Amino acid sequence: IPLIKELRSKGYPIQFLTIGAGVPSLEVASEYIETLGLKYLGLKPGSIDAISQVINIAKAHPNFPIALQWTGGRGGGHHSFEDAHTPMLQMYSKIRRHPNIMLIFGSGFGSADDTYPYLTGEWSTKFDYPPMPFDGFLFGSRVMIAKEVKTSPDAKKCIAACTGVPDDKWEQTYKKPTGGIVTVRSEMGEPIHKIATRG
Amino acid sequence: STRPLTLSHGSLEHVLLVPTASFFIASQLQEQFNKILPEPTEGFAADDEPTTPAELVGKFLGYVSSLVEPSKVGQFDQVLNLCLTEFENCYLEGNDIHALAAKLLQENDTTLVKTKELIKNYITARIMAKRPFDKKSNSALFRAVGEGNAQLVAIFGGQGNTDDYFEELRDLYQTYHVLVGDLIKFSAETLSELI
Amino acid sequence: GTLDINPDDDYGFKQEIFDVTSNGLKKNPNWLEEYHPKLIKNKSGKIFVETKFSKLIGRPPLLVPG
Amino acid sequence: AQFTKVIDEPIKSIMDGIHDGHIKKLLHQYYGDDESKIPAVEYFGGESPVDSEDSAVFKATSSTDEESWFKALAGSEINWRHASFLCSFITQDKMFVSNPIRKVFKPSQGMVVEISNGNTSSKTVVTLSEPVQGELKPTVILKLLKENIIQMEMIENRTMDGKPVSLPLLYNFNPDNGFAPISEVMEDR
Ligand SMILES: Cc1cc2nc3c(=O)[nH]c(=O)nc-3n(C[C@H](O)[C@H](O)[C@H](O)COP(=O)(O)O)c2cc1C
Ligand code: NA
Repeated sequence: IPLIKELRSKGYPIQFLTIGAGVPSLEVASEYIETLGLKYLGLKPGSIDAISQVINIAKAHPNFPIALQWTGGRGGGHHSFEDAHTPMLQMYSKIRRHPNIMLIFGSGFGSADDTYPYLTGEWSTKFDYPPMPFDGFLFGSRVMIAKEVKTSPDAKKCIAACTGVPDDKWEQTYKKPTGGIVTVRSEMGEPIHKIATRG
Repeated sequence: STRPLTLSHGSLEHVLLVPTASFFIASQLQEQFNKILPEPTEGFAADDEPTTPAELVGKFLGYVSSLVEPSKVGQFDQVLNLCLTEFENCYLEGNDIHALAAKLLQENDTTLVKTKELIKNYITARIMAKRPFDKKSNSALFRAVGEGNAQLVAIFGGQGNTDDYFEELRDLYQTYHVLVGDLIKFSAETLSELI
Repeated sequence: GTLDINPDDDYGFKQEIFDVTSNGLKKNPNWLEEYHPKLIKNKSGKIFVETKFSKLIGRPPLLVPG
Repeated sequence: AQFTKVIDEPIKSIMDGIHDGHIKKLLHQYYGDDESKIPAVEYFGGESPVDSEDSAVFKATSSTDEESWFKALAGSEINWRHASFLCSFITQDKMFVSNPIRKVFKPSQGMVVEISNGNTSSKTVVTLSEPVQGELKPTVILKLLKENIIQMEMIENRTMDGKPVSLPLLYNFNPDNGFAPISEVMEDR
């Protein structure tokens, strides 16, 4: 945080800061927003409670842009236990009561085709809700075999060969290899989606 | 010529530009009024204690209305009409009583019950002063459905919305008596007969 | 039925009926219309997907996350 | 993982893949496959998610609201002038500094701004005049020079021989960068 402030004050081209693995308190957010000359703040709430915390941060700085990066348990790396859809169905209305929240959808996305119904808002139709269009998207896993990522040649081969699974089967990672992915506990006990290598 | 008449309760007042003619009668009501107000407190917290200048003029309209006769015309009629005219200018600004009542709720520290009293006092005052709501309303919603930028459907609730439904009737009869009294009375008589 | 104040402004109370200013005519958002994705052109003729996000950053509304 | 197959695809291709795919679908679904129906703006970006006349004079009191004042000097049409007065920062060669145009035009008692040729941006000239030893004089002249060079002429009317003196500050205006379209010409500055 002090680094960003120092660098930002020498006019470094840092546009924004995204905070991962849970959402700051109002007092800490208020600090990041007002001290670090940032043009927006990214927050990655994992649960319905976390989304409320993001809203209360936006409420408190209603002219400051918040990138609310919504993410499912179906996400890669450190992941939640949450469905990708239910939390957005519950909270979308409350999020859109705050113009300064730029609502971004992440996790399980790879192409224009799978991502488009979330841009249109036609996705929420399937669940007898009105259309709920999203402002943006993030691609984590999809990008890991790009030419210019440092992922080792054999690692890209291994990622590629992962057939992957539809959203309705993603939770089987808790029990067994599913699309060539398992979930697995960190040293602190948080779940992680990793490729089901021997190791 | 005019001549001032301070309506007051603790901190807050309203300077009333009473015509020279009607000052005799007006300052009589002023005096009899000031005693029936309770003692001021901090914040004006007591239930029957006006928190704003608007509420104050409210209570006065309500008092003066109670001394006005519906068939004959007494001496308090020319006073009531000037208090209304003064209230409508200073506090309504051509808007509806309900719009003012909602300002006082968010803006000041008046309670619901003090606001329902304000609405009662102003509407009771309008009818007793022979100034009914004959004019068609400047309602922004109704103008808009008028121009076809809006359309209304009316829905009517059923049983089971609250455990204390009859209080909603009390509130109507107490607040909006001058508007709804005839309807309640008819409904009661109709049901007695049905039995 | 009731006079009261909705802090969320979700819906209105009796005031909204009789109010004469803008405050009488409030419309609830239709999300489809309010957040409809759009297309837009720079002077160079580049096409962007216009959303609340891309409108800020002047780039496609797509990001590689940390 | 079900969408991750093609190894060593350049990142530009993956991302443009997704964006181009959306444009294609949006064009068909809402624009009748017709690129001429897509609205255009000189530059795209710099829009907070919360948010004329050809010849005008603006007088700054001590009450004038900054936001109204800059919105006025900017004009509605999106051009070099809109950026000059609303864009919060400018580039000085990779580094981002506070927009010096907004700094110099921050409103206060005495300031008078005159816009000539408001409705044609190629020719527009905004002229700041302030009190200088009693008599009101021009202190700043903002305009295009060439098509993509903004010039803020900073004027000192208190000089060695009475003849006013000029500092020509020069800024490139590049509408291909919607987020940071104005960047100071640093060479020989
Ligand atoms: C290898 C890897 C590393 C990650 N590292 C971080 C990190 O440092 N901080 C963070 O907030 N999220 C991290 N994430 C989560 C991503 O930001 C993002 O939420 C997720 O990858 C999106 O889901 P998807 O990968 O299914 O598209 C990581 C994800 C992966 C796969
Ligand atoms: Na894969």
